Amino acid sequence: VDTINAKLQLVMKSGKYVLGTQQALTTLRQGRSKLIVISNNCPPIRRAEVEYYCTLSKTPIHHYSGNNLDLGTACGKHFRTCVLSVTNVGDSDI
Amino acid sequence: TMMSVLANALRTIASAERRGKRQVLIRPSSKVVVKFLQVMQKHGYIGEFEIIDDHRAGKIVVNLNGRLNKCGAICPRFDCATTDYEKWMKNILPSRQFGFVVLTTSLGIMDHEEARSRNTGGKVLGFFY
Amino acid sequence: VRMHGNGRGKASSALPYRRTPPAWLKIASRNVVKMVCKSSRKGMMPSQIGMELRDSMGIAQVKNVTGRKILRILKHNGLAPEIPEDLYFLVKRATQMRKHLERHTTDRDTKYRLILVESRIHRLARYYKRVKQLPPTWKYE
Amino acid sequence: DADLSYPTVRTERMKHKRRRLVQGPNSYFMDVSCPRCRQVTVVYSHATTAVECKGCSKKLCRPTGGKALLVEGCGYRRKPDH
Amino acid sequence: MQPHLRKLRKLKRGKPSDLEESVAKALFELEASHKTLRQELPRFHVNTVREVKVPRSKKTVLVVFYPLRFLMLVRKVQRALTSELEKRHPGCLVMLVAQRQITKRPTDVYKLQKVQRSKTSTAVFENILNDMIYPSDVVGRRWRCRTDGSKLMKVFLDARDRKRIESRLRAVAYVYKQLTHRRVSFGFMWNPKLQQVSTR
Amino acid sequence: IGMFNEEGENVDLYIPRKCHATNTLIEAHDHAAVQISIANVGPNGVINGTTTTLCIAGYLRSQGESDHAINHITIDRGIMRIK
RNA sequence: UGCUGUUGCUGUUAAAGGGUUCGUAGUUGAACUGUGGGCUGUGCAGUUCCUGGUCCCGUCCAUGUCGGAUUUGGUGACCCAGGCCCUUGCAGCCCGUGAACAUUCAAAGAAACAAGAAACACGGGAGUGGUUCCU
RNA sequence: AUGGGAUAACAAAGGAGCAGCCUCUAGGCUACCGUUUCGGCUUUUGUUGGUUUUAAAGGUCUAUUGGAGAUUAUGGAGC
Repeated sequence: VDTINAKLQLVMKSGKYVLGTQQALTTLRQGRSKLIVISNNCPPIRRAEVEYYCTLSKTPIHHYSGNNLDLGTACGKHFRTCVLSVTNVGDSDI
Repeated sequence: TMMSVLANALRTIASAERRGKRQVLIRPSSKVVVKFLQVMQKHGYIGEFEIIDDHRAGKIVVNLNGRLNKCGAICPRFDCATTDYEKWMKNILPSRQFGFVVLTTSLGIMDHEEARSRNTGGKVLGFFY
Repeated sequence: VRMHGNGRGKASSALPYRRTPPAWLKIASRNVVKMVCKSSRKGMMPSQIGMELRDSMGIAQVKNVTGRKILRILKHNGLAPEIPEDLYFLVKRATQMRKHLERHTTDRDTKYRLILVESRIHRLARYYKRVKQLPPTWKYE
Repeated sequence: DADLSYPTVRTERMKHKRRRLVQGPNSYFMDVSCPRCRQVTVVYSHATTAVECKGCSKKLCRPTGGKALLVEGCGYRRKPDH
Repeated sequence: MQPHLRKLRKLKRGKPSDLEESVAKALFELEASHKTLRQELPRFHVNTVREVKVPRSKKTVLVVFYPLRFLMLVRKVQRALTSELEKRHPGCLVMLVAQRQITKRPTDVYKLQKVQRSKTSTAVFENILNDMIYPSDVVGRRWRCRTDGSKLMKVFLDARDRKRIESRLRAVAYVYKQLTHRRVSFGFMWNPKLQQVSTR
Repeated sequence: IGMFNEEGENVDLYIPRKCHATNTLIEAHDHAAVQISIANVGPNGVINGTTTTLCIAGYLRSQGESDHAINHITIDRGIMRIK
C-alpha cells in the first residue's frame, strides 16, 4: 500500500537517491543501486529495460502504486519522476 | 472556560452554604482564592481549609459553620478610592453594620474596613454577609 | 468542550503525583536519551517514541528519568522534525481528504470535515508563527 | 459521617481516575516472561502496541482496546508502583 | 597536605573544625576501598560544611552540606553514606543536604520572567525535604489553614516506609525548620493513590 | 445576644432558636420547627434531670435529612454510639 | 420610567435566539516564582504530676441463653484539675536579625564577601563649595 | 511630581534559537585612533613649536597563585 510511502521520506532526509530514468540507469550499470521504484505510467519499453537491468544486477524493483507525478510528490518534489533509484538507504530499512 | 477562578470558587461556597452543607470542595484553588477565604475566616464565616496538592492547581476543602448568607464575586473589579467605600457599602451590603467588601490594594487583599483604616484604595473583589 | 464539532467526552492520561522513577529501572539517563535519538533516526515521531518506551522498555515518563521531555532530546540532537507534529498530522489528513474528494465530488460530509480541518491548520499555523517555531512566511499553499 | 478531605476506601475505589482527589493512573507495569524462551521483559498494562520478547520475537501481547492481553500463559508478574 | 583533607572544600582544608575532620576521615576510609560500590563514587566528591543540630528530644543531627553539583552522585549512594557515616559517628543522625542559592523575589514583572525556577524558594525548600527524607517519597501535601490564621504543611510519606524513617522524623521535622525557617508535620498513608492516612 | 442600645439596653423583641443542624434561625411562622427532647440517663438506666433538646428548622424535615441530621447531633452530643 | 436598564430590563408560550457551522476586527481569558524568623513580658487553644469515677481485666458464683456482686482489683482505660516562660500553635507589646543557606570577625559587620544598589561604582574638573565643603 | 506594589495591561521570550568563572604574580610580543594620503596624539622635563626615548594602560601570547562552579573528567564513549 502506502507502507513504502513512509520509507521514501526517510531515504529523502537520509541515504542517497537519484531521480530520473537516465540517471538511474547509471546507478545500475555501476551496481550502486539498492532499490528501483517505477511509476504506473512509465512507458512500457522504458519499464521493460529498467526491469531488465534489475534482473542482471539483482536489485529489488518496487513497482510504485501511482503516477510519475504522484511518485514525484511522494519524494516531495514539485516535478515528476517515473523512475527512482536508491543509492543507499537510510535508517529506513530498504 | 474558567474565566475567573474566584467566580467559580465563591459561587460554590455560596450555593453550598444555601444548602446547609458542612463542607465544600472547591475546584481550582489560587493565591486569590486563599487570601479571600482567609478574610472570611478572620471574621468567623468559615472554619477551616485544606489546600490539597494535585501538583497543578489545588483543591480547597472548606468547613462551613453555617454563618454565611452569601458570597459574591464582583466580576469586572471596579476601583475604589477611599471615598468610594460608601457606594459599595450602600449598594452591595445589607446594612451599614455587618457586611464586608473585599478589595485588592497595594497592601493586599483586605476588608473595606481594614482599608479605610490604612487609607489605601484598590479594586473590588467581592462581598460576604 | 471540543474544538470543532460537539463531543464533550473526557478521556486522558492522568499523570501520577509521584515523579521519581521506580526502583526497578536500571537504565541510565544517557541510555534513555540515546534510545530516543536512536529511534528518532528510524523516522519516528515523539508521540510514538514515548510509547515504545512505556510499552516495551518500561519507561513511563521520559521527563522523570531523563531530565527532559522527548523534545529537548531531539531539538538538542538536531533530530527535531521540521514541522510540529500536531501540524504534520493535520496537513496529512487534509491532503488525503483532498485526494478523496477529487474523485468523489458529491460527498458533502467530508467537504464539511475539511472546512473544519483546514481551519485548524490555520490556527496552529498562527500559533507556531507567533511563537517563533515556524518561519513567518509559512503557508498552506 | 464522611469527610471530603479524607474519603473512605469504598467511595474512592469507585471513582474515575480524574475524579479522585489525587488524579492517579490506572495502569501499572507487569514483569512478563516469554513462554518460548525463558526471558523477562517489562510490559505496560495498556500496551497499545505489539510487544515482543527480546531473544525470541514472540509478540507477547495483543493491543486490545482497554487492557492488553498477554499471550498463552506467559508468566506476569506485577511490578510495584515505586 | 594530608590524604583525607581532599574530602573537604578547599577553604576549610587549612583550618577545618573538629566536626569537619571526622567525616572527612570517614568519607576517606570509604573513599579508600572498603565499601563496594562506593569505591565507585568516592573520589569526585567534596563537603562544604557540617552543622550540629540538637532536636529538643534526644539525638543530635550532623547536617552535611555538599555542593549541588553532586546530587546525582549522592542520590545513588545516599542510603549507603548515611548508614555508614552513622556507624562511624555513634549517637547522632547524619543528613545530607546540597546547598542552593535562592533569588529574592524580584518585584519587577520583567525580572520575574527571568528567574531560574530551580533557584526559587518553593523549589529549593522542597528539595531540602527530599534530601532529609530520601529515598522515600512525598506522596501528598496539604496546607491546613486554621481559624487562628495558622497555616501548617502536612507531608505524607509512604506507609511501606514507615519502619525505616519513623524514628528520624521528629529530627527531620526540626532540622527542616532550622534550615528553612518554615515548619513541617509528617503523616503516612498507604495507597497513596486513594489517599488514606494510616492510623494503625 | 441581640442588638444593644448605646446605653446597653437590649433592644430585641425576642431571640429566636437556631436549628442545631443548619444553624438557621427558627421563625415564628415556621410550623415544622421541631424540638426533640431526649431524656438523659444515668447508671442503672433511670431518667434524671434531662436538659438535652434538639431544634430542627422547618426546611430540613421536609427533605428528609432530619433523621440524618439527628444522627449527626446525637453523635456530637454523645447520645449515640458510632460502631 | 428598572418604559433604553453601566448601576438596572426583557427574550419557552406575552414583543424578542440569526436555520446550522466555520471566522476576522472586537471583547474575555487557567495555575505557579510568596505562610521570614528567633528572644521577653503578657492574653488564647491544643505532656510532667496528682485523682479514683468509668470501662477492660479478674474473682465468686455459675446462670443451658436477658442476674450480679467482689476488693487491691488492675503503672491498664478515663476522667475533673495545677501562677510546670516543659508544650504549640495564636492575640497583642517591646525589641534583634546579611535574615533562608553559606560566608567574615579585625574595636564592634570594618575589610573582603553574600545580597541589593544608575537615586549606583569607576575615573576625572578649580571656571564645582558665597576665596576648595567636612573629619 | 512622588510614595505603594495586591490585581491587572504593554513589551520581550518560545528554552541548544545558548553562554561570561573569579583571582595573585612573572615573562614575551604588541601602538592608538583614523584614511582619499599624512591625517590624529597624556601628563612631566621653565614656557611654545619640532624630534625621541623610557613607563604605565589596554590588548595578545605563554607561565601557575588562591578559590569557585545550578549538575560526577579519576567521568562517558570507543579499542
